[PDB]
Amino acid sequence: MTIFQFPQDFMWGTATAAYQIEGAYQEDGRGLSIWDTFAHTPGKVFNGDNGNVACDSYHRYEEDIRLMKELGIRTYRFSVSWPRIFPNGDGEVNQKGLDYYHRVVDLLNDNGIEPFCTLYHWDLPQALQDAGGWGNRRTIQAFVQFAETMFREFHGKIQHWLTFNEPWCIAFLSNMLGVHAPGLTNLQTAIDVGHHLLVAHGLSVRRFRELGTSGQIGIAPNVSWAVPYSTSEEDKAACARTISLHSDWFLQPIYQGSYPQFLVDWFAEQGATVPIQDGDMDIIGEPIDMIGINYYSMSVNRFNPEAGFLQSEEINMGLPVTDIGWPVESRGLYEVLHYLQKYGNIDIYITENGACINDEVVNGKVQDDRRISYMQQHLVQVHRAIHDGLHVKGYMAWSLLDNFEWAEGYSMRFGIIHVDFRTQVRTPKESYYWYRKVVGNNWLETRR
Amino acid sequence: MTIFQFPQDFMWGTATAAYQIEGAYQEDGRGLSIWDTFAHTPGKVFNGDNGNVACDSYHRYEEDIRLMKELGIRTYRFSVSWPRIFPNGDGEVNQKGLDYYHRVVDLLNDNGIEPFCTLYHWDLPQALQDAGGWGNRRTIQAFVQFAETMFREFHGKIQHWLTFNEPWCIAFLSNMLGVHAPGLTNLQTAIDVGHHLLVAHGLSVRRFRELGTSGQIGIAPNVSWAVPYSTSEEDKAACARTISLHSDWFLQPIYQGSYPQFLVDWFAEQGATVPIQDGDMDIIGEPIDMIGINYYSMSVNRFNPEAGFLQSEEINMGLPVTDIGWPVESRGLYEVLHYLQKYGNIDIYITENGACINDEVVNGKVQDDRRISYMQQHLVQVHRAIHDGLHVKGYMAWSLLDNFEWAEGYSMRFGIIHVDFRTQVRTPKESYYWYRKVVGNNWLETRR
Amino acid sequence: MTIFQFPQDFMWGTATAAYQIEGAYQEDGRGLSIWDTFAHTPGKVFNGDNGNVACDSYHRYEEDIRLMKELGIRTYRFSVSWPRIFPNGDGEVNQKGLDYYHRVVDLLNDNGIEPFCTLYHWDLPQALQDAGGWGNRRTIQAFVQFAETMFREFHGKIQHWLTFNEPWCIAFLSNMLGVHAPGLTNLQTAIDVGHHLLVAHGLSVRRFRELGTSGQIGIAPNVSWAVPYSTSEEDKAACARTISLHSDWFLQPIYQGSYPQFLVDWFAEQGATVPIQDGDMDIIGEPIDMIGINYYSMSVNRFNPEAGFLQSEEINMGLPVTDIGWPVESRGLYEVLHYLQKYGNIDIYITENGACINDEVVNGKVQDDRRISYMQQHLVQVHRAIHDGLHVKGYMAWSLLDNFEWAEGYSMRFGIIHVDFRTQVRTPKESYYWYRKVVGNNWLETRR
Amino acid sequence: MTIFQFPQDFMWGTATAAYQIEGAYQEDGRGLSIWDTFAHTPGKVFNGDNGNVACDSYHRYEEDIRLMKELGIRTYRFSVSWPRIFPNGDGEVNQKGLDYYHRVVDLLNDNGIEPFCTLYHWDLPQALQDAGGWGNRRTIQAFVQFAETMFREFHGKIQHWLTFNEPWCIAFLSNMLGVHAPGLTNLQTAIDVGHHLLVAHGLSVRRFRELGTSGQIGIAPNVSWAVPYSTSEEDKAACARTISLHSDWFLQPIYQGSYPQFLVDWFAEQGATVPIQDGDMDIIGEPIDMIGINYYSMSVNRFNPEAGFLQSEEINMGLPVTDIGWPVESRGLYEVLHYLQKYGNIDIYITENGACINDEVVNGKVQDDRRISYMQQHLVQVHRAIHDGLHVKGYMAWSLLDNFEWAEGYSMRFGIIHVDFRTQVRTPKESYYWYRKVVGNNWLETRR
Ligand SMILES: CCOCCOc1ccc(-c2cn(C[C@@H]3NC[C@@H](O)[C@H]3O)nn2)cc1
Ligand SMILES: CCOCCOc1ccc(-c2cn(C[C@@H]3NC[C@@H](O)[C@H]3O)nn2)cc1
Ligand SMILES: CCOCCOc1ccc(-c2cn(C[C@@H]3NC[C@@H](O)[C@H]3O)nn2)cc1
Ligand SMILES: CCOCCOc1ccc(-c2cn(C[C@@H]3NC[C@@H](O)[C@H]3O)nn2)cc1
Repeated sequence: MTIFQFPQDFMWGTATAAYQIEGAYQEDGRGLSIWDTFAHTPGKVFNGDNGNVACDSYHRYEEDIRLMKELGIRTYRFSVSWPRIFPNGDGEVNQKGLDYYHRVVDLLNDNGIEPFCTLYHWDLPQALQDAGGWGNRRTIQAFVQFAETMFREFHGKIQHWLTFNEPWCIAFLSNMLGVHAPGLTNLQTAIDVGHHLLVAHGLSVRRFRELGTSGQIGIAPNVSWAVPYSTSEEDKAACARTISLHSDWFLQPIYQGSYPQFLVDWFAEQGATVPIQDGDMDIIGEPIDMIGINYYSMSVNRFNPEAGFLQSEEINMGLPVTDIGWPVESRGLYEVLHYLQKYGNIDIYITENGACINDEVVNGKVQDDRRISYMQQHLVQVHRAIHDGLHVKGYMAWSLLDNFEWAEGYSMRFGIIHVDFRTQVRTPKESYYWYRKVVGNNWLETRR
Repeated sequence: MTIFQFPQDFMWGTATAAYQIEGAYQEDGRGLSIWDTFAHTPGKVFNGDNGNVACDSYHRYEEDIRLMKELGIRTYRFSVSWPRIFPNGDGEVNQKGLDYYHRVVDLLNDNGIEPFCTLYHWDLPQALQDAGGWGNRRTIQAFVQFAETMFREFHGKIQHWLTFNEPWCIAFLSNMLGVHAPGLTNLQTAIDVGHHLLVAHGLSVRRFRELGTSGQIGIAPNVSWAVPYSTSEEDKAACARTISLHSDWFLQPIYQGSYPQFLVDWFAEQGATVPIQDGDMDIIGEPIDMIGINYYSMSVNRFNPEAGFLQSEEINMGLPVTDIGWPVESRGLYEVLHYLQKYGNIDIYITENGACINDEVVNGKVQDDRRISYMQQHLVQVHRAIHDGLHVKGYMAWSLLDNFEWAEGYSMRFGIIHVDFRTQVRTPKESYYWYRKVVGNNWLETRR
Repeated sequence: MTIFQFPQDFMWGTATAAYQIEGAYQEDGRGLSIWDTFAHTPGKVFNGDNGNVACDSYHRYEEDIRLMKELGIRTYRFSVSWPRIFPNGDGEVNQKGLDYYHRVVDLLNDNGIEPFCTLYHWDLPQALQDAGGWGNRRTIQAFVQFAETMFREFHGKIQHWLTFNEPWCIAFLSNMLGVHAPGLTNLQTAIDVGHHLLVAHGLSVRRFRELGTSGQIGIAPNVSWAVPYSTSEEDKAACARTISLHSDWFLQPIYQGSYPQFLVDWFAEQGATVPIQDGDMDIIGEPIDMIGINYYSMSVNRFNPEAGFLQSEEINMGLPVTDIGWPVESRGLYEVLHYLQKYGNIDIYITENGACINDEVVNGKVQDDRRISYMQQHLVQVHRAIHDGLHVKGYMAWSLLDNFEWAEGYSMRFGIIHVDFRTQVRTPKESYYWYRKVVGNNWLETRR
Repeated sequence: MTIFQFPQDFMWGTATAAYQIEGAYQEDGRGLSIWDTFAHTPGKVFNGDNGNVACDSYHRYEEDIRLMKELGIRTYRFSVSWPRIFPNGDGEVNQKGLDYYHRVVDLLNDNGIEPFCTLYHWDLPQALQDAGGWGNRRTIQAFVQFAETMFREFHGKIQHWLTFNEPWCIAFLSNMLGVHAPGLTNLQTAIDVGHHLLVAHGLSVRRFRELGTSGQIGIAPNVSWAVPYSTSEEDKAACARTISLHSDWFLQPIYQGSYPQFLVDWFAEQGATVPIQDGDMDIIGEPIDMIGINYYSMSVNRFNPEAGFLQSEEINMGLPVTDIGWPVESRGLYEVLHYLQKYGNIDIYITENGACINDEVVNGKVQDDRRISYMQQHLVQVHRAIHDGLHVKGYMAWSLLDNFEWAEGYSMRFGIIHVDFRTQVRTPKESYYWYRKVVGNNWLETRR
């Protein structure tokens, strides 16, 4: 009914992460990450699921890349298992680790797919976590040597780099709420991890510039959007806190060399402060070429004193929800793209966007109409913002494959391709074929 | 997950219209209305459907009222067939017309249901339409004699009155776009009808005050909400035009004694002007106790020169739609309730809200979960605004019964009770039972 | 997509026959007809079905008439059981016979339904068949006394009369092919019966005029249409023979005081001649106000010497067929209406038209979409001919009720209302509700 | 029930077109056709479908030919992608283009299948369309060099040639109604294209004779049949206009050296004339060995002034329709075969006949009974005309494969073999196996 045409050089993609798809968790000298530890602890992951085999992408990468070529996709966002390159994050490199990523990347380049390399997608080596992990400044040095090895090793092979994925998850979800590895629950150690992340980021960007590594580099925050239930100041502040901790808390330092004062005041009142040393802010402010934003959902939030450390209560507006229980409201993606212009018209990529739709293989196909419906609403909002002159450069569907969805295990399916975890059979879903017509035409026809 | 508690004295209701449910179109001296004429003209109504029998509520009113009592509802909004009281609108009254409404209203009052009486729900007698209908200032005097008869006839029996329902439909849909009776397509005659409506309204309110008739009186505009695709001025103006013609065009005169200048300028440029005579604005500005608003849907609109007389193009955002193809975005009801505060914190009733869900009787019941889902999102927005201190006094579900949906005939089901047009059997839908617990508890819990 | 508007005064109806629906075959002094005898003989009727109970319309006439009123139909075509009025056709009248038809007819007139009375619908009393039946000139006088009694008995109560139904069936199907009662197979006795029919017709029309009985009278031939497979003369002649024996053989005498010479020559060569006495042609030529035509199907026929007594072989064109195996080609009705203009622009009624669709009651209703599809194509052809200025005055659906379909018994359903022969339950089919809107609107819209 | 025996040497076939099945739209130096351009323009083709891969017959031709051999078919009608031989239609030939058609044709001849080569099946090179395409007389020269190359290249390999397929579509559908590539809407440029087509045809036939190329050559018009709703002259003229523009407009010049005067007068009154130069009619009148006729549907048409440029309104006779909404009335094929005898008893081939039936693979088979039913009715009409002594030499089912149905995309299935456009899997439908018994026996038994 309406036609939405995309810019000529718009980067269509699909996204995965090492621990979620790779498997082969003990092969070719791989050391245990914090997620190996976490998935092997009873009660941490639904149904006791772990990434031991996952989608076995370590061996099946040839098949996955063939399905990407047939998709006619332009970029493929993957993540490097740190413990595959530095099993202890010690400085003793694993050449078998590198060899795998060279095979993967070399195939992508031969098939005219541009690699989009996330260095850190939560697989911190357990060796570093034994010594305090991201709460220890020693990890900052460890990450930079990892970042450096990859920059040196895959120079000219990779033109698009992200240091970290979803810092809010790595810091606050992993160390405040205890939902993700390593599953702590302390305001102060989350803030510590958060700050050390940014220093490790800055220094890795610095080395990239010093090495004159090929391409462009950035960070990929998960981005929350909240809207106030009331015209009340207290409800507006609750939304501000929710929005700012996901985006502003990591982006204001990188772009404006400071933390959001109102959140520093909020945390200080809970007896937490940012462990800021001399030259830390200078390092963090090291200019970056683009950001990724991961958008999934938006919410209506009311002030509530008993509603967690941000005193921001999500309200059930009665909206329809994905199989993981997230409401679908595409206009949040439009709102957050406009909100992020406070940092200027930066080059933004949608590095993750997708829906949890648990439809399985019936008569040889997956009839995931609800995933097509989700994607349709969200790609309108991407066009809508490009048309407002915002520099949205690309869109990457989460995910290429049904994968290990962290603490939900294999129970929540985000993939555009169905994966059977008994047989490792790939079945492209209806969404795969619908998307193949949205990337190859480079326009979208909204109709149902 | 979230609980929404309503004010103590909040008015729960259901809504119908005479032509849509009554039937008995030739019985007890009823004269033909413009809708009888329109429904009897081939190509005007889908499948050649007409209101000749409809839900046969003329004879089955006892059954419908029993189903309302079991619903535990507090108000009932109905409309009077003008041509049942004045078959020619000539001043010769029909006692059989009045007797029916006395039987209906007397039952409602005996069952502790408060009647909410809409005088005009598009039933214009054909006798007056032969003379030019609402385009002829003659109808204004005709309507006031009708209004007066009802005021005097049902004084103390009825405490809630609306002069007109959806003026935008009566004027612009009926006389500009030609979709509704009497199906003309002339900018000038629509504006004429629109103006004459307001004069007839003012004078009827005046007589109500002069008669010291029991209760309170108002008008019930259908209310559009549009949001711009772009931050562009042209796109914002297109939305303003769309929003203002539905609400502002009838409400600005009643509340601020003028027409929206920007729409007068817009129309003037198409060679149309308002036939405003001396003291017309004074009549129209006669104070009213409250308004009804009919809300259904919301839209995203772009400026487009070839997109009808308002040059406002609705965009398909890929959102899910009701069976009549309207998208559901409850937050429009919240936005428009805030927008209407430009006339101050007036007493507002939701006189119509509902979804077209065509589920039929299967294993003895209707499984209209999508209607419950719709109602749930919208009743959150009603709570949301009451909580912002807005004087939203009540909510009336459109509709009590599957009825004659005008130009769609019986093909679109809005009812909360299923009606088999073959047998005139009433089957309360799942929505009826869901709604019965919301109005009886006087709170709502969101889930699904 | 296309709208077909009918003339203001167009007569909408349904049609039944006494033996097919009445039942009560021994009640109130009814004498056995030839069909009672035939249905009681093994191998004559499929499954040994008979009209002993049928639809029990003798007792259930009140119910059937109510369903007609709700249909909004204008005419009702029924037939009189001769042996109910004259059990022996001997001149001793049965007052109980008449009383039933007075009850039926009086209800029809009270409900504003115009009776359309067929005197002979194959009910010949067995007493007359013992004496040679229609092959004996004795029956001619017997029929006229019957015709007369009814004319005098129901004067002013009935305004539309047919002497005979489907003469071709009564004569050739019943006495040449042996398919229908009394099931003979002799060219000569068929031609005899055929001739005696016409004399009985002429004399009955004469008495109607002499009695100055109220209304108009005619005959209702079943009408075949055949089209040649080849442009060959022999194939064209085969069609002519097939067409002429159904229509021309009874209509040429009534309208042009002769038999089709080419068929007399054809039969004469098989040693058959018409037993025409002095003044017979004069009697037969008694002017009539209108005809009925019964149309169902059309065919493509080849000359074939071994293809029955008419040497006309029907060819299977692979067309789709009704459940009784007749192909649907509506354009035959248009062709035959034009062909019959050889007798001038006479007043024609479609006294029978319908399809055999054996859909049963499923989830409280009959989904006989193929019957609606059939009726739709045929009512276009009725409009098409009226638009060519042909005097087609009415249309009567065969049948109101699933009935006793002669030699097929209850296995072929032609009814527009379902009848459960187990329980005598009436269930209006989808066709009933579809037809109800065509006759009430008095226009038709083609779709599906 | 009836047996229809075909002549001994009757040519059974199946038909495809290059753009509809080939795919490989950029491979081995292929230049863009006007259909590549048209399919890549948003809003031109349903669902944004294009022939980029189609059935991938460029690579899968071996499989398709094996399925033809198992069918026991005698002829295979295919079309040559002009832009595969002359990517710019410039005169620089592509040897890789020729090599493909030599591989295809050589396989057909080895398998005893007779190639039936359509030179032009709408794939005009975009290079020529940039310069005005068929509206430019330069294209005439371009086509003749193409025609010539193929004649020289495949002499003795191919014995059956068609210059153009469906001229009415190429001219009027493509350039008057704008439905097909290149999607113009101008009476005059359609007539231009139409005339230039005929000159290009004549000159190509001339070269064929001069080259003494092996076999016989013709043209394949799509053939409409219309029948008047009324006996009125104006309704008869409307049909004449509809019939003549499809057939007579291209056939009267080839066979009688003139255009239908009544259509020249009709067009002249709309300010259009045929751009006829000296020797044009002489060229067009170059004798031809046979025609193809493409028959699908016939219609009932009424005169209507507002019903397009021919003022001929199709009426919905309520007949059943194929999934693409065309009514099935086989007797049109019989009527048009008789009508075409105005050019004498020419050798006619049914080069296209088929139904759109969208049945998909269920339990390993396609249950396309409606396609068998369609084919059955139409093959009776082919026998019927052969039996009238008409020189109908052959029948080619449209289509071998589900293909790219132009502006309907992949949504409308005409194939006798099912194709999955995700996996390129061929599944012979029930129609394939039914037809295999109609070609191999060389008789047909009409029964259902
Ligand atoms: C008690 C309530 O519970 C609180 C848990 O709160 C969350 C919030 C958000 C998430 C979340 C998961 N994803 C998908 C992944 N994105 C990064 C990529 O690697 C995907 O695999 N995004 N957000 C999970 C849990
Ligand atoms: C060709 C497309 O052009 C635009 C169609 O134009 C409209 C606009 C609006 C409506 C419409 C119908 N309703 C529901 C009733 N409200 C009053 C009450 O009695 C309900 O029965 N609201 N709006 C229909 C048609
Ligand atoms: C062995 C095959 O040999 C040929 C069969 O021969 C026929 C011919 C025609 C019919 C036939 C049945 N009807 C319907 C009734 N019309 C009158 C009305 O009362 C309906 O109940 N019409 N024609 C049956 C059998
Ligand atoms: C607004 C109403 O719309 C007007 C569109 O009018 C038509 C008419 C006719 C056709 C048509 C398509 N075919 C099948 C192909 N035959 C040639 C072969 O290559 C097949 O692929 N035949 N006729 C399409 C569209």
